[PDB]
Amino acid sequence: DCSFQHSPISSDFAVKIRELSDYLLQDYPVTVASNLQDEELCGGLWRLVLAQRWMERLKTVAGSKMQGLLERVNTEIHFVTKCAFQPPPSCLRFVQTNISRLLQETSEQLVALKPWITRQNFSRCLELQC
Amino acid sequence: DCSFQHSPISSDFAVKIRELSDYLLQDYPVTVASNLQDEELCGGLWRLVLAQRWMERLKTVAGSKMQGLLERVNTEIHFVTKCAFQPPPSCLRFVQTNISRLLQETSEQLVALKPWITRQNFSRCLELQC
Amino acid sequence: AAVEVDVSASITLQVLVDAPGNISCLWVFKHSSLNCQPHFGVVSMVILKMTETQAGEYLLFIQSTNYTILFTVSIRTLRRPYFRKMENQDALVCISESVPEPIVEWVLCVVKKEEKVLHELFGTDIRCCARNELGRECTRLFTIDLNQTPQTTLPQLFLKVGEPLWIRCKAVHVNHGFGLTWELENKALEEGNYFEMSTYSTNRTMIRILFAFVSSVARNDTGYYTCSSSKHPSQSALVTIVGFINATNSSEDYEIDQYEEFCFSVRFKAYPQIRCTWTFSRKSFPCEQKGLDNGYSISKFCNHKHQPGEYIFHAENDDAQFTKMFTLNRKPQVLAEASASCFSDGYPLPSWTWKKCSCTEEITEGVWNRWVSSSTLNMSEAIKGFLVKCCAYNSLGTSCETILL
Amino acid sequence: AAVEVDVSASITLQVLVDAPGNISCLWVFKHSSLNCQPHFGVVSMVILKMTETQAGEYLLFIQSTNYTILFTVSIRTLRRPYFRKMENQDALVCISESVPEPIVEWVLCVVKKEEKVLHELFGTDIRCCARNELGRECTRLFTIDLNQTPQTTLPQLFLKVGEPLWIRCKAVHVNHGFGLTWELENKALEEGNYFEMSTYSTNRTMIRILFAFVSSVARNDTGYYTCSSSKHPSQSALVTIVGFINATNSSEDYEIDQYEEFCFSVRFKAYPQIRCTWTFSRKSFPCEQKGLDNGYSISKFCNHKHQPGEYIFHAENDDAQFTKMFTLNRKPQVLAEASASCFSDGYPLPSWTWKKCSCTEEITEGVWNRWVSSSTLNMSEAIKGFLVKCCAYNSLGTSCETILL
Repeated sequence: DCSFQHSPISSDFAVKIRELSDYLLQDYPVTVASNLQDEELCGGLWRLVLAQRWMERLKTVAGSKMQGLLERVNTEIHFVTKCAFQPPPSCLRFVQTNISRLLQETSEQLVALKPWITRQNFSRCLELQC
Repeated sequence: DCSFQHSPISSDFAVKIRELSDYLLQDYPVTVASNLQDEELCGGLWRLVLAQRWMERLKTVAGSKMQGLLERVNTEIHFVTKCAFQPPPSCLRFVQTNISRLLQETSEQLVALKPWITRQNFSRCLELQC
Repeated sequence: AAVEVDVSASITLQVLVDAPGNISCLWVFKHSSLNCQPHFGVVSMVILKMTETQAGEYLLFIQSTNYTILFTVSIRTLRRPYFRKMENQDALVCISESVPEPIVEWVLCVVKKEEKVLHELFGTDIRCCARNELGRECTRLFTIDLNQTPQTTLPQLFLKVGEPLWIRCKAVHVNHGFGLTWELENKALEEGNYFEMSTYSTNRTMIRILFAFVSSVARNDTGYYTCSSSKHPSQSALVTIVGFINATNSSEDYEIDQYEEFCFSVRFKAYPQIRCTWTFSRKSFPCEQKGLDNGYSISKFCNHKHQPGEYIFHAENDDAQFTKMFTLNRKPQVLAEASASCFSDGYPLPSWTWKKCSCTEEITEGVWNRWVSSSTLNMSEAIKGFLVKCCAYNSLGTSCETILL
Repeated sequence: AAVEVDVSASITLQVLVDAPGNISCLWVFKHSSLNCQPHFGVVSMVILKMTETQAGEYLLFIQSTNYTILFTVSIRTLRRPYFRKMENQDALVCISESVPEPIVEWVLCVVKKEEKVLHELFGTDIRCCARNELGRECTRLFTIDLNQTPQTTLPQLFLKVGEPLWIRCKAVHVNHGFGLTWELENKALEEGNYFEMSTYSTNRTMIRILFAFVSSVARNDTGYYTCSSSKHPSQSALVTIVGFINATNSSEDYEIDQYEEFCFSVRFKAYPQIRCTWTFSRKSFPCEQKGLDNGYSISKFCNHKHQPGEYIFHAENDDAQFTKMFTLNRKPQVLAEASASCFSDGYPLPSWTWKKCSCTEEITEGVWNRWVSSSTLNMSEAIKGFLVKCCAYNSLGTSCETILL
C-alpha cells in the first residue's frame, strides 16, 4: 500500500529549490521520463520518484557544499521512498533535459500534490505506467 | 605584443577554485583542446585562454550565487584577455571533459606560469598552434 | 520640504544654490506676499516664536533662470503591535499604530528582521516591535512549544474585548508522522480560527506550527485553550478576557539594622503593563517592573540606603491607579545631656534609668515625657561631690552619660 | 613520593597504612628532628604557607615492625608574541612564549582566528595575542598602508637588539599594474629581508603586500625605512634600535574644590608596553594605559573622590621603571579668641584684619606669625568702653569675633 496520514510535503520546499538553483549550472544534463501515462493521480508522484532518484545520483558527484543543497532538496521529496515503488518498466523512455527543467517540474509536482497527499490512496501508483 | 610588467597571477587563486568546486556538479561537460602543439612557453597560456572562454560561457547559465563563484575564478585568469589572442585555428580539435578536470588543469597552469608570467615575452603565443 | 515646528520655537529657514551671482528673490507666504534681501547664493526667512498663525505654505521664487521653492510648515501616540495573517499565503503581518509612524521590526530570538511581514514563523522567541519618536512598544507572539519542557503554571493570557487572539502551537518530531489539534473550553475550534504550517529541520526532522486566532475577541472567546500532538503531550493556556491593577495595598510596616541585606517587594497582576514609581521623602526613583511568570509581576526596590521612613509605591495604567505605603525603622543615643536633665533617642522606646550615687549607689526619681525620650530629675541635692549617670536602655543595646556635681 | 608546591600554599600531607594499632611514629625533617601524634593507622604533617625554607627531604619512621617513609618537596612567565614566516609557503606564524603555555590567536580587525599560523594576511589591523593564566600580551604587526591616508608623523618603531623586525607594506590599486619597493637608511634592502604576496578585491581590484623583515636586529639595522609603490606615494617609518620609559617625572602639584570635574594625566613614550599602577594612601588602582597616537601614550586617572593628598603613578616594563608624585589640595574659623589676641584657621591663609573702635571705626596694628594664623594687638588703650573685633578673611568666606573692653 501507499498513503500518508499527516502531510509529508513542506510549506517551504520552494525555498530549498530556489537555494539549490542559486548555485547550479542550469543546463547540467539530467533526464525525465518522456512517455509517462497520463494519470492525474499518480503522474506527479511518478516524476517525483524519478526526480528523487536523480537527487541521490547528483549528491555522489557534488562538491562538499553542493551536497548540502542537493540533500536539502532531497529531503523535501524523500517521502516517496516510504512507498515500495516498482523499478521503471522496459516501456519507459527517458529524455535528456536541463537540471533547471527538472527542478522546476519537481516544484510544480509538489504544489499540485500538496492538497491531495493525505486524502488519496496511492497503492496503484507503485507500478509506473507508459 | 603580450607581456606583463607586474604579476597578474594571484597567490590565493587556488582558494577561489576550491570554493567554486565546492558548489559544482563535477561531471558538468566542458571542453579542452585535444591537439594543442607542445610549447612549454605558450602551452599553459593557450589553455588558460580557452579555460577563460569557458568561465564566461558558464556565467550565462549559472544561478545568481554560482555566478559569483565563476566570476571570482574568472578574475584569477582574466588577464589573458589583456593580449590580442587570435581565434582558435581550424586545426584545433576539442574534447568533452568534466568541469572538475578543467578547473584542476587551470590551477596547474597558473602554478607553472606564476614564476614566468613577468619574465617572458608572450607575443608569439597569440596564434594558437596544433 | 516638510517642516516640524515644536511649540513657539525661534529658528531660521535658509536655502543655498551653488551659483552666487546678481540674482533676485521674492517670498510668497501663506496667501500673502513678502520682500527679501539675501546673501551671495543663500536666501533666508527667520522666525522668533512660530505661532499657529505663522505656519503653512511658504514659497520662494528666484530669477537670475527663473526658479521657485515651496515649504510645508507643520506643528508638533504609540499603540502596541497587533497581528493579521496575510490572506495571500502562509505568513503573518504586524499592524502597529503610532504618531509618528513607527519602525516595525520582527525579532526571532537573537535575530532582527525589519519587514512588517514575517514568513519564517518557525520556532524560537517571536516578538514584533514598534519604534517611533515616543519609543518602543512590543507584542510577543504567544507560543506553546509541546517539544519544549513545560512551564506547568497553566499560563494565563489576558486581552481586552475586541483585540485579536494569537496562539502559535509549535511541536518538533523525528518523522513527519504526527498531527496537532486545538481545543477551547471543552469545545473544539472554529474553521476560521486555525492554520497549519510545516517545515523540515536538521537530520530529516519535522516542525509543525498549528496556530489559533480570533479576529476580534469577546466574553464568548474567554476560556481554557489546549494544544495536543499525535506524538506529543497536550499543553494548555487559559484566556482571560478583560484597565486594572490587582495587589494588596495593606500598607506594610518594616524595620532593620544597617547590617542587613534587604529588598522591598510588590506582587501584582495588572493589565495593561503599568507605569510604576517608588517615591520617598519627595525623592522618586523608577522601578524594574519585572515578571514573576507565576501569574503576576513582582516589582522590587533595593536602594534603601539604610534610610528610615515612608517608601510609597505608586503604580498606574491608562484606565487604573494604585499606591502602597511601606514604613521602615537602634541603640539608644543620648542626643543631649545638657543641663539638669538627659535626653536619649532610640527604637524602640529607650528606657531611662537614673543613678546618682557618687560602690555606685543609685537613687530613683524623675518625670518622663516622650522615639526620643526626655527624662529628668531635679538636681536639688542635700549632698555634693558625686557623679550622676543617665542610662538609656533598649533591648538592642545601652548607652549612658555622666554628669558632675 | 614527588611533591610539587605551588607558591606559599597551605596543604596537609598525610599517609595511611592498612593496620590500625598501638604503633608510634617520628618525623625526620630537612637535617632536623620532629615529634608526632597521629590517628588510628594514618600519620600527618600539615603546612600553612610553605616557604622555600619549608621544602626538601622529609622522612617519617614508624615502629609497631620498623618502617620508614621519605618525601621530596619541590617548588613550582608571559613573553609577548614574535613572528616567523613559514618556510613552506606565503604565510606568517606567531611564536609567543609563556609558562603556562598560552592561547595564540590572530585577530584581523574585528575578526578573531585562533590558529598560531595566519595565511590570510591581507589588510585591516592584524595583531597576534597570547593568553595564559598570567594574562594577555599582544604584538601588533606594523603596517604601512600606501592606499590609506598618511599619519604624517614619520612613525617611530622601537625594538631591542636581537628582536625580529616586521613591517608589512600594503597597497591597493584598481588594475594589477603596479609594484612595491623597500628602502632602508638610503640603502635598498637585503634579498633575505623581503617577501611579496598579492590577491584580488571587489571589482577586479588588486592588493599587494610587500613585507620586510629582520631575523635578529642589531644597531646596523636601525634607520629610516620607506615603502614606495609604482602607482602610490612613498610612506616611511624610522626604526630605533634600543627597554625604556620617557616621561616628565617633575612631581606635579594640584588643588581643586569638590565641585570641579578633573582627571590626572601622564603622557609617555615607552617600549615595551608598560605595566602601570596609580597608588594613593596605600590604596592602589590600575590604569587605562591608552594611546594618544601622536607619538606617545597618555594614561589618565579620574576617580579622585575629591580626596586630598599624594597620588603616585608608578609605571614599569621588563627592562625599565618610573614614578611621578601628584600633590592635591575653607572658611576661616576663629579657633580661639582667648585673651589679648585672636587666632583663626583656614585654607588658604586667612587674613587677619583688626578693628577696634567702639559708626564702627577701625584702627590697624599687630604682629602676626603663622594654615593657622595668630595675630594679636597689644591692648593698651588710652580710651575704654569699646568693642574690638577680629576679622579673618579668606577668598571663600569671612568670620569674626568680638571682644569687650
